[PDB]
Amino acid sequence: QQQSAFKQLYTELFNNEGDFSKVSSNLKKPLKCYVKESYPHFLVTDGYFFVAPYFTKEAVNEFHAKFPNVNIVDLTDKVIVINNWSLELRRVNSAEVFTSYANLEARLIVHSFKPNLQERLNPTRYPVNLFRDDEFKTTIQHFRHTALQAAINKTVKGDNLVDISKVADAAGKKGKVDAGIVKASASKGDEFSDFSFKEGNTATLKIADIFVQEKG
Amino acid sequence: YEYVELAKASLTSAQPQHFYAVVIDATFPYKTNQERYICSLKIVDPTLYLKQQKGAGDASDYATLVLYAKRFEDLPIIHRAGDIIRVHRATLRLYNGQRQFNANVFYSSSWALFSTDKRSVTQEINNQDAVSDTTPFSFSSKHATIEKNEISILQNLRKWANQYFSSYSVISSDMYTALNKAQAQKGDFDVVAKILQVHELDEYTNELKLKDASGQVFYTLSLKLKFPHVRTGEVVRIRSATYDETSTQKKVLILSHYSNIITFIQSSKLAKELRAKIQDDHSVEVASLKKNVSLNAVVLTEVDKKHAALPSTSLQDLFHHADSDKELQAQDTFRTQFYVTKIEPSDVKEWVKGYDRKTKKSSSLKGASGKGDNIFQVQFLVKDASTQLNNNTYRVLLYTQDGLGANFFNVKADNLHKNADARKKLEDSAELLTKFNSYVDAVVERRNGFYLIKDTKLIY
DNA sequence: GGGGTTTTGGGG
DNA sequence: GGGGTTTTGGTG
DNA sequence: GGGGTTTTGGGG
Ligand code: NA
Ligand code: NA
Ligand code: NA
Ligand code: NA
Repeated sequence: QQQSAFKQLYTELFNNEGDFSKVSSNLKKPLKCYVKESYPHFLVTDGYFFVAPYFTKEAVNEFHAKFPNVNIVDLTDKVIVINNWSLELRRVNSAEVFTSYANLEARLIVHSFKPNLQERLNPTRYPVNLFRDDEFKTTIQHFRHTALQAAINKTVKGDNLVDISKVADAAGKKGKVDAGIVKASASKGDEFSDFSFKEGNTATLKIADIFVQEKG
Repeated sequence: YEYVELAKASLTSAQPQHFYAVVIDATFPYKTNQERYICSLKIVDPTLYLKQQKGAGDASDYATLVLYAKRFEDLPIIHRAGDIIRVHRATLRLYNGQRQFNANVFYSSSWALFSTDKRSVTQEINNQDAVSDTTPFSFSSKHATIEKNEISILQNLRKWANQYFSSYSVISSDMYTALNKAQAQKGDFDVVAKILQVHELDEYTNELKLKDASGQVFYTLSLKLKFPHVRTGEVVRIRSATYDETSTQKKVLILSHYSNIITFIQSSKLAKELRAKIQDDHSVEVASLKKNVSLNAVVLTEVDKKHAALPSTSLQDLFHHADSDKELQAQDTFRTQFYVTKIEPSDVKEWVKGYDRKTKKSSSLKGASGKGDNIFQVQFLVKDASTQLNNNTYRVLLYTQDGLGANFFNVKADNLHKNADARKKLEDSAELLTKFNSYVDAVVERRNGFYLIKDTKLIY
């Protein structure tokens, strides 16, 4: 039984081809989490791991409406309750986004969250980046392995085996190792991208814009 | 510079004192705030190394050393227990019953590391020789001086360090927790186990498979850059680890930025006994093969003992730099790791073909023996951590006509169209090789631009 | 006081 | 000091 | 000059 709510949610999402509608319904309940950081990176934890929530332009306006005396960029060490949220997969540059792995990211799209101001939460372990967890990293690798295998078994055909003579009687034969390079898919670039899941799309706000909106 | 022994250092002078000592423990240099870095360690010497033995339990006694600095690079990185450290301008005081030496490197204090063994850890990794036996392999500030009168102190402390580590455990049972009791710990704890496996999880992370005296197996992530000295079959001490309650598929240890992984000097009695006592375990692998999806990695092969000391080469260098790198161009035999994405020919029955050694041609045995000697002609499409993101797959050949890799499958070549037993064994192997988390560790020989497997055999 | 440095006698 | 960063958010 | 440190103004 998984104790980390985030790990279980993000895990199922990946194990279900990024289809948020296929994830257990008994897990789409409100999320009460501790705010570890708020700027330059807004990070919340579930007692075990920390994730980066992506607020929609609506979610923030609603917030500022019901809570005029509360600045989001100052919710550090405070607790919030995300009543309306969704999960979706996105392709990113893991070299720049630390909240991802293997150029893939599971985003927590927040639509509505309430700040339970001054509510002390129970003592927990030090929160770690969910995308740095061994099992979750492995779960993601499994995801790519399945996509890669399906693509290769579709792209590679005809059993183009190196003629045995090329490797036999190779005394006076010289070759270039790049001859063993085989394209995995019909991808456009030099990066594998033949995935089946449909990359989610939703306008989200940059943590910087919300900073200016509260203190130019 | 006058050097004083640990037990004889003044507790009242409060004046700057200097000394030589053996490091038995140390955290990793970690940042505390916006301007401070710290490194805590345990030191010992001929005057302070063991507690009143009678009811002590041969427990080790030691002094502590806390080095403060404004920069990460001004603090010592201890990779191995048993080495020597020289400190200048340190203040001693009693901290909870024990001697605590404090030194502000950002002010006037300084340190220098001396290798107890022939080479430092870093030098062993790069196969380098030490300038001399009086040269520090690491030190703070732009300069370090060694006077003639020090040579004796250093040489003697080295002899002592070896006698100490060979006669005592140094890292006593009270300095670490049994892996099978890790879940009972309230917070963090220490570990002393053997590295059974080093699995490259990705570009910057290694996954260590650990097993200690309790017989319990654990996995932990170890960044390559931070711990480049991790080696299979070696015994290490892990400073500060936590039990991962969120891992259900396998036992996982969590490390922090201040955690450290340390090896032992050659003379280590504890390391020697553990290297022999603790034996490899495959129970985790055997069990994982029964699951449709295993979150545990499984190395299905093993290379001949004569290659165990051979360094590995990534697929990236093997297929993208083998014809442009001076070093790679000089070698014909390499060792590497990868996972099979697809196997050709698709029909397992065609894996064994008839071979005519006169026309250098091979053919299907679906027409029987009328083709010549039976040989394996399998083409593996592989991938690894170094090429995990690119849109490529790489061909690794298994052509045994010349005897290379003939026993890879533990099944002698035969007509798979007629030998049901041989066909079934290869079919199961095929499913294991293409199964997620299955990896191959093999030696390959470069021939006419292609890599052929050799001296490698499945172990499942 | 004493570093490294240049300030080469004096701030905080 | 047996600890919790980040222009470093996969040495810190 | 400026840190840390305590010398709290002044050496070399
Ligand atoms: Na001065
Ligand atoms: Na001066
Ligand atoms: Na001064
Ligand atoms: Na002063």
